[PDB]
Amino acid sequence: QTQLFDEKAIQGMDILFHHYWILRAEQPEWYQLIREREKVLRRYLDEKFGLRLIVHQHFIKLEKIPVEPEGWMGIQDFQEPMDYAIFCCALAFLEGKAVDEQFLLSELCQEIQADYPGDFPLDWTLYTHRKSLIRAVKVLMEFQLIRTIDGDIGRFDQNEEQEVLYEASTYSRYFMRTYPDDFSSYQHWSELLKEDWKLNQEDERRKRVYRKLFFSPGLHRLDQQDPDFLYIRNYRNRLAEDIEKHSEYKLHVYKNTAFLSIAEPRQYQQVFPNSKASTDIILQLSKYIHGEPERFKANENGEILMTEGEFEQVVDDLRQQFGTGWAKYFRDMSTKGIRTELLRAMKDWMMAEVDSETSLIRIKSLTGVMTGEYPSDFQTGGTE
Amino acid sequence: NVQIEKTGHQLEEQKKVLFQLDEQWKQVHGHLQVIKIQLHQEGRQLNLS
Amino acid sequence: DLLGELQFDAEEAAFSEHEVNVHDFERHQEEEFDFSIWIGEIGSHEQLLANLNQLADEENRLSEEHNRLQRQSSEKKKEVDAIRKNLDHLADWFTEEK
Amino acid sequence: NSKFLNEDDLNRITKHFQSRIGKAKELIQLRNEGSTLHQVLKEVLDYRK
Repeated sequence: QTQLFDEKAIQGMDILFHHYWILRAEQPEWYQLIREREKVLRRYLDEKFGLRLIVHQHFIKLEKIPVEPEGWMGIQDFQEPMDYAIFCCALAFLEGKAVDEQFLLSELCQEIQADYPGDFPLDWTLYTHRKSLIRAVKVLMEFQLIRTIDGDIGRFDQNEEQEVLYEASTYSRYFMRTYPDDFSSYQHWSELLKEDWKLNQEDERRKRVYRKLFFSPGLHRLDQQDPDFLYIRNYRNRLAEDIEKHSEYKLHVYKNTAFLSIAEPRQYQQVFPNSKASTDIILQLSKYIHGEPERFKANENGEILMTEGEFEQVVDDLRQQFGTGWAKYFRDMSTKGIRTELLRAMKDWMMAEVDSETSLIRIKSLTGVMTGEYPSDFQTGGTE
Repeated sequence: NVQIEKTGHQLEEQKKVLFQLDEQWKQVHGHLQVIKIQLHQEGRQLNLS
Repeated sequence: DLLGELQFDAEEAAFSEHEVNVHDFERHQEEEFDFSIWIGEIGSHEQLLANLNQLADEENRLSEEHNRLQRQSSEKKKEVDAIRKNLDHLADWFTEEK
Repeated sequence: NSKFLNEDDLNRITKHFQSRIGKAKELIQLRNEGSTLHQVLKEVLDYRK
């Protein structure tokens, strides 16, 4: 009697990926499902990805360490570095509280203010600082690191005198993974990656390719001799067969990009396209680029190079043609604002890059996978 | 609807004002950061705040 | 006693040369000692403190200006966000009314 | 003929089959099996491929 990767194991793998961790107290069905196949999941993840699956009494967690960090990966509810700083300081504070210990919001604010490591002090009389603290506490509460004894933190936005009674939950201990050395000896985050891959010298390339495929929306060819892409090219067929066998995804490969598509996305997943209006303009831009191959001839690496002025001209052309159907949010905003918003959206999906030095825009081949248009009857309606 | 349009115009105005205030704030912040960097560089050796 | 006073002053001014200069004086201990180098060192230390004092005053001035600007910008952020919440509330109210 | 084949050809073919053995080891281990070296030989000399 031996275990096999089956519907339950596939479901467990998806649940592991699309959440940070699964809590027994809140996700008993998912926790039970994951645990039953936990042997097979551990085997497969170790052999192919190299991720460490942590199975514990209270939670199950997959330490998703990326190959090359990307903007969309981080905690999205946060919008400024200060939010991350306050989040980390709050964690440091919770290390000082015993399980189920109760502390008031004022104590947490005071400790965060004291520890906050910047040259510029953290001050609660401001609006922005209080808003940052509220976002940090909301993300904390999202992971059930701290429970709320009745009160209201949202009022903290407009009433610094607000008070709340919080409770440190057990999960605070396990939130952050362990680090190789005395972690303080390191000087920059890049040094962490050089460690996490020092443990995976064995078949580093296969784990690299699998992590890039499963994590990132796409995998872009670095140059003509990118080793990851060469690996994918050499083993396209067996990679596709294995991925189809072990998960819902199906592999695609092009001259300048490779990615996994999903046919029936469940509720909890994030996918492109989606409801947000900025995607509509992304699809329209993709179609517009398809329509002038000679003007936007892609270079050998699959990138299309445009300067901010040229991009703004393209966006103006789009506002002229399809703007009638855009969401009212964009219809009312100047060209440069639309350019900024669209470029942020396309950055999240690794569709394009903003060149650090020349401010040149690189539209990656992944954008050309999908194109969108209004129904012809509306477009003729737009003519009326 | 009238109130909505009026508030939308007000919101655009306040957005403009906020952007200019943040421009000034970040200019001053950059200057202050440079000055603190220099002070700490020249004041490094001393056991003094 | 003067040596105790001098050590206290070096501690306050963080004059590390005090120890070195004191011992240099002590490795002669009876000669027609030349204080020129010691006086020069304390002069350089005082000049350094003058420069750091000027930088500290400049930093404090810019810090006051920067706090003024930060509070102004945060107040405008509060107003803008209040208006945006009010607009969203009105939009919901208008959909319900329609 | 192998014996009539000079050392240059032997070196070239040795390089070729070393690379092929590496890629076959990679192909089989993707099946999630344990690639016994015999399986790798069976793959590499599979002239159909």
